[PDB]
Amino acid sequence: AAEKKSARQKKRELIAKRAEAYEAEYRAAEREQIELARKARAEGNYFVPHEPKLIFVVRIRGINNIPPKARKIMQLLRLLQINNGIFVKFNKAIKEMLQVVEPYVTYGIPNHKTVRELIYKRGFGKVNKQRIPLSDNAIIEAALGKYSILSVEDLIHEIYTVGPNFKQAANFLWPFKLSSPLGGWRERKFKHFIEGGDAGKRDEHINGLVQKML
Amino acid sequence: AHVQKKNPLKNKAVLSRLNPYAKAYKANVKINSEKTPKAAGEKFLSVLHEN
Amino acid sequence: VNIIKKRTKPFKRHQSDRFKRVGESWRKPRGIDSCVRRRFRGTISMPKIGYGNNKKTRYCMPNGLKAFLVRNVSDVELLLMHNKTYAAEIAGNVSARKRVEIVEKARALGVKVTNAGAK
RNA sequence: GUACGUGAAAUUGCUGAAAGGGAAGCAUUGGAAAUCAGGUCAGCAUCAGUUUUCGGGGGCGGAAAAAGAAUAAGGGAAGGUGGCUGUUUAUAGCCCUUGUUGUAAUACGUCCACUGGGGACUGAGGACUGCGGCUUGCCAAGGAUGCUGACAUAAUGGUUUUCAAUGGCCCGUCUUGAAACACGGACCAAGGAGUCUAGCAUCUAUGCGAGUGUUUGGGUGAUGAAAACCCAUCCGCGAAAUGGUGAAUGCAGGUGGGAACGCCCUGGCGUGCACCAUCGACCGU
RNA sequence: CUGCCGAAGUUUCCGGAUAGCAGAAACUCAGAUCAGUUUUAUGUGUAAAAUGAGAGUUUCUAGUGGGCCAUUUUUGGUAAGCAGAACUGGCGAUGCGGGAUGAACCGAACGUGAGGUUAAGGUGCCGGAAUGUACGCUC
RNA sequence: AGAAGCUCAGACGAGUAGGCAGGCGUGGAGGUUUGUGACGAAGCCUUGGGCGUGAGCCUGGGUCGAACAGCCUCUAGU
Repeated sequence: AAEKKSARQKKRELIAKRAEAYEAEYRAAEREQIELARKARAEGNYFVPHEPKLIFVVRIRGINNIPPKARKIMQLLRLLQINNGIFVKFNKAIKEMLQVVEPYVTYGIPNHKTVRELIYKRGFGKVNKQRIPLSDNAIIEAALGKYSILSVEDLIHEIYTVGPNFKQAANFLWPFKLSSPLGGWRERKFKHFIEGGDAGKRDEHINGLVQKML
Repeated sequence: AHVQKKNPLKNKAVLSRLNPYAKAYKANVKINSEKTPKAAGEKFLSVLHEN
Repeated sequence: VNIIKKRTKPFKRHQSDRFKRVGESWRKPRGIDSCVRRRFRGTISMPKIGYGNNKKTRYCMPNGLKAFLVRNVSDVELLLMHNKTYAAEIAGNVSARKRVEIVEKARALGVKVTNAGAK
């Protein structure tokens, strides 16, 4: 009776401390990058920000008239439907995947708000091969307690910062089922994003697209 | 259990359930209240206003 | 809870309107080029399991009870414990004498009669 | 009423209702008229879920916006002003650099677990459990309740006919990659096409099990006796194979994997069916 | 009558056996293997990280063995057409939005509905949607 | 607690050849319903009502005048 209430109360405070620690980390990382860029500019030096280990990929072309070589990759990316968004560990083994499914998907660097809103609204966990909504921290705790992930904030951190267990967290998240964008795509959507279309890599504009889709 | 899905962003009560930290967040902080140091190298300005 | 039906029109057999020899009772078209089996535009709709109605309200009349066929006063007694679930429907071949006896017994038992004012 | 039980459809005449400017039938949504059936239908508030549309406030970022204004230096000139075509701020001013007012503003990007409104769709579930919040209690916290009205001679829901908007190419067969063709189709009613049996094989069920199978036949059966019931002797398949002979050497043989169980302090040990690789035999076992 | 599963569309050997695709039955396998995929390494082939998915076999039993269209490479070309391969696609088993109309064009793949938002294509009127905005060309 | 049942959760839904399952209807047979019926069985008709996704089922009214059905099994000139 009292033991479970005390343990859960202490667990609640522990999550609060972790979330406070994570929030400070994001603020410090953003502030320190700004300070580094400011000092480089003052000295005349050029500062290169680090590569983004995280990418968010949205499938923009349907299941019709797609070559088998490209189809298998979206099967491996769990992009089995149009307007489906997933997190991918951006590395040298993924850059080549996304370069050959350039005409069929779009991707970019998601900021903290994009990841935070996606898991809050579209966050569904794969529990016993079922799509269970992440409606409470105990759902995540029983499914990711081995990797010391206890709450939604812990899951957001493990996804945003690409921690050691990013593969387990990304595989736990059922692919986000995003709606059609509010306001629509561009006039011609299947042209490359650079050439005025809406396909391929788009860097920090994946956020502006995702907010439409949420 | 969980007959209906409630969006934490639109539900202040569900947000409290999921994230026991939103009760103390302090979103806006005033940090540009000291002498704003205009930080721009003169060589950088020449390169910027080049050609 | 109210009763809502996914469909109200009946499903007619194709071209039953055109031909008197072709009855309106539904028959699944086996034609290979049947545009109606292909679900073209403007064509009529086919029976699908998606048209099935709510399990909790299936077989229920507008009033919210299920019609139960009754032949004699013995049958009505079987509806004593389900007067809020089943409504007695006297059979069409029950004579006028047994009609009034069935109606009176059901009315005393509190069991609804669907076609009481008949014969 | 012998043109005689019941009297269907095709088809035809009459009457009523309606429609019709070179097809029609059909489908969807409603109106109108007709006709049925059984609480019906509205308004607002506070919420929940989905969503759309306007604002307000505040962080942070960039050349710590660029500008700009005001105000001090110097520089230059014009698309040359006052002055006198030519010149250098005068009786207009402009451009460039610097200082200053400066932690200037604003635009913009971005963020707020900041906030104020307007509209629409939805109300699934049915004692209590849960996760939380505010404080036993209360709550926007595991799905709608509250306050009212109007109407019952009508509102809603239908059903029939018709009109309007939108859509809708004739069905079957055949050929081909595919159509189209090519046949079939005046209309309606009734009839009308994978059946019975012998053998074989698979699977399943049932009875018995090293057996199994009564119904060639006999017994018997008073109530239907072509049924049911009982079974003497054979016989069929199986129990032995190999090409006359004719099988545990070895717990009807050891090793490994293995179903299942047991003992332990996940794993270990023991036992180890079926089946499968293995060394082995006996005349296939 | 409704529901579920669901191909082949052709190799390889002599009308067929075969394999392939689809199912069933019975087994073992989760400290395991797979993959119409990408990296890394060794010299296009070979070998070992990423990502996804539980992955295997044995028996046996249905249906299939055509073509059409298009891309790319290439072989010749030829008055000019085209002809010969390979290649994976699209159709074939499949409705829907648009292209005024359509087997092959652009989107999209289907239980019955409510609401929201889009794709392709569009916003003078037929026709739902700006006789919008800005800059040019044209009689 | 018709465990054949009850309940919770998630995903999926075109579909020819083929494969598999559950249902509707008809004639006759065994059992059963203290079954229906000249106070009207069956049939038929109807701009009457209800149920089912569907095959179909029940019912109001009219007509009619002697037989008929539900359930469990059997059977087929279904």
